[PDB]
Amino acid sequence: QPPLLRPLAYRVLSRKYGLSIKSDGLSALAEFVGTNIGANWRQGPATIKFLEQFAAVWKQQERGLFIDQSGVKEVIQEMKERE
Amino acid sequence: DINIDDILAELDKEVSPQQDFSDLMKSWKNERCSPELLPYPHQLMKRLLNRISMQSQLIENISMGFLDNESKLPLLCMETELERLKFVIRSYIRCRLSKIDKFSLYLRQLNEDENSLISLTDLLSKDEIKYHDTHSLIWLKLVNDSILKYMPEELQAINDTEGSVNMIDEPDWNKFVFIHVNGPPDGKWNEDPLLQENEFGKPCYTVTIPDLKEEVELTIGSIYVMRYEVIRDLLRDDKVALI
Amino acid sequence: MSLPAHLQQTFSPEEIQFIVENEPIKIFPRITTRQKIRHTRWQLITTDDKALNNMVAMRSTEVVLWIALLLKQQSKCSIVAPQWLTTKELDRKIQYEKTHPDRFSELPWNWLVLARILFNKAKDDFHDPIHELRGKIQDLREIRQIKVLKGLKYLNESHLQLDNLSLLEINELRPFITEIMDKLREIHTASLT
Amino acid sequence: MYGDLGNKLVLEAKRTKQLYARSNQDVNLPMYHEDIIRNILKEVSNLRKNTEYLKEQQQLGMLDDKVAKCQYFVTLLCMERNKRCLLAYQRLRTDILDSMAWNNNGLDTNNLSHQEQEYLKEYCDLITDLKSGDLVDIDLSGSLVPPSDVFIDVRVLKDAGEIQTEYGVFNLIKDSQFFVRQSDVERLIQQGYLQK
Amino acid sequence: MGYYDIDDVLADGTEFPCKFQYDIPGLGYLENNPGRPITKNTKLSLPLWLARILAIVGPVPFVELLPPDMFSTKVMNAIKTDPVALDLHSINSHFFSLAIKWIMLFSEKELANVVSELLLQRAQELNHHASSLSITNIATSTFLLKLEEMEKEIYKKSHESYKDTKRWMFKK
Repeated sequence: QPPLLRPLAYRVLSRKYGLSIKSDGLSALAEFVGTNIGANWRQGPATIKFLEQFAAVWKQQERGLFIDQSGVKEVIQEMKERE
Repeated sequence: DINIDDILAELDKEVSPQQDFSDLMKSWKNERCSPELLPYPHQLMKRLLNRISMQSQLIENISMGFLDNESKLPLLCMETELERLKFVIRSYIRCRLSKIDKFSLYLRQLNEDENSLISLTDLLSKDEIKYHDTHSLIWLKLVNDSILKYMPEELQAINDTEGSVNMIDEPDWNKFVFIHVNGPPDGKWNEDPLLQENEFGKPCYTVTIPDLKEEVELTIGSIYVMRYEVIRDLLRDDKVALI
Repeated sequence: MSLPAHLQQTFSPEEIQFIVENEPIKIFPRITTRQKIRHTRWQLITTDDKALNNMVAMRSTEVVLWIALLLKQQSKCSIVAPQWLTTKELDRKIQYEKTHPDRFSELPWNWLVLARILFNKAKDDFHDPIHELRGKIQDLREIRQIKVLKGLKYLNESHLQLDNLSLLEINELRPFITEIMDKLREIHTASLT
Repeated sequence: MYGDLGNKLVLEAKRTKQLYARSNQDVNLPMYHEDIIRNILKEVSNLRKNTEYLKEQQQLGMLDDKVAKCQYFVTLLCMERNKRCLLAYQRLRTDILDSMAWNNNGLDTNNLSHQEQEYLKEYCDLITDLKSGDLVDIDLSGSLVPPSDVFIDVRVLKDAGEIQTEYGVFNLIKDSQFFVRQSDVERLIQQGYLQK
Repeated sequence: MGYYDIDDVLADGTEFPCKFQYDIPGLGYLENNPGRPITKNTKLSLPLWLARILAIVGPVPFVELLPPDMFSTKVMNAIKTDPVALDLHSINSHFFSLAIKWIMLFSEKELANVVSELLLQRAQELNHHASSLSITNIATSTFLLKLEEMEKEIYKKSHESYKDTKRWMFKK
């Protein structure tokens, strides 16, 4: 249900920092939500961490491209363990 | 002609968010035209921001209901009203931020002056205080490394006021500004001691200009151009509008 | 810096527009929101909501200008022409101007901007021939500009008294007048020991 | 004279200020005149050496009361003039950098001195700190143009594929037009994808 | 004036004729000859930023400010005859600000009066030009050419204001 979090995803990337995001990356964000199947209220901080990594490395609009966003996923996932 | 108008009156004598918006808009005009930074009206913005937050939240609730008559015209009016209010607040905030940057050194010395009649916190708000401090620190580091490290100590001073040109700079109190004489804030005119009738019995707020050593009779409901210094009190008293 | 230079010491025409829209205005709703004693509600914050939820078709009322314009963009509202915006009123003001070259007329502080807005998005409502109204407004503008130049002839450090000058004209002339006054005061003060 | 280099530097500063102001669209600032700054710094160091030797001679007392008085004062004045020139140039560059940050970064690194680059990064950090937290509801980086129009029709200037929205998705297809509320797509317009 | 005001710095850079009242050694570098010693009554033109302070300090000041050409009798005569026709730019780029600086240095009331006149008179035509928006004329072009830097700046500001007024007013 990527569209359900589409409002929050928009406010977290393209309105939180103005980072444009594709819809397929929205579906990938939904799959990552499934990964963190628990309450997604605190997943917002995780999304912001992904945003920070993207703004540090990728730095391209429509970030939710389900592929570049995918790379951001594994990278943030990596650091998420390192920590 | 028994004047019962008082009798009919007494017989009739038997925090509006709209008002808050009007106050904000007046304050924003004053900030835009004022040379000095005006005392941040904390309570007004506090209440306005609270109202904005709750308004946006309930608008989102109506949006959810729509997802779940159904005329959207009021919804559009909400969206535009929030946009306009947010725009005004942003304009005011950015204006005062730029002003802070302009006279950062003047603010620094005022805060440093323990005899300062005003505390920096009184004028700047919390976020403004933080921004001023951090920005001043960053700029200080940049200039330090770029130039001062070469510069000898006697000239390494950044806030120096002894050189031929004082590095610290302050708003021109004497800057001319457009002004309108609002008159007394209330309908009670004789209440205010400053107000007094004049030629043709027209009230004015007479104010001497010391530089020229002259007097000006600013009639109510009129427009004039005066040095900001001469009006500081009246505008602070709200008798006049900083056009 | 948080504020562009062109906005540093004045308001662009757009800000003037906005502050004008903050005002209310007569209108004739083409809708009846007022729910009979026998539902979406506005519930605004910065302006009144009581009237909005009591709209009744073809019943004059006041609303903040921008709401009125929003509705007028739809067919659901009609903007009532302000009384001062009438051939008789404009002619009277013109005659007063010619009668008193020294003084400006008592037009609404927002007459120019309001007239422009209505002309652009309220041509239908205007009862009088719109072209005549535009022409008379232009003539008033010309006369006021001439008087502005005449007043400028007497620019002085002491002070100025624009009196009935309209807000739009004031914003137009702000930079020049303010700067000239500043330089003159600087010179005179420097003369002072 | 020592002030000549500072005069050239401030002339460059004025030229770049006029460059930015005259050009309505934001313009990348010119190259840092590292050579001129280094030369002025060398002059300042030479003046420092001269002042130290002058103090040495004062200990020698070669007509110090007048000769050393005047020489020390003039050296200090020249050094202060150079200081002011450098400060003005650097401050102008800093302010233009801040304008760039507010305009776009909130929403040409080679030209910037590494100190300037660090300062700009810090300024961006500061801005994002401000818009984050209290007052977040309003987007300080948002446009300073009033939102006169509730709804605006827009044609995608550059195709970039579908994009997400709070409650929708916009398919950016070259020469495709959208009728949507201005606020939603203002960021895209600032990004140049959208026209009118 | 602001310490970081570009125009202020540039104006201060401008030098003026001056003469020494002492024969200080080790200052011939002011004459581009560090070896030589400065001599009393040495007619030297010096930067404003420097010359000012030198005049202040000395009692007999170390240096005297000579009446500069820009404030020559000829200049005031021309100003009084015709402000507008005068090419203030030719006589100097920053004539006004420097005149204010002079008046501050010496309270020369007549000079202030002449400057105030010049300012008002030229400002009248400057406003006329700036208001005459083209729906670059040669007349306004030459007026701009005679225009000073500060006059140029104010003209640009006023012209931009008028342009915005027209743009928003005639066009949506």
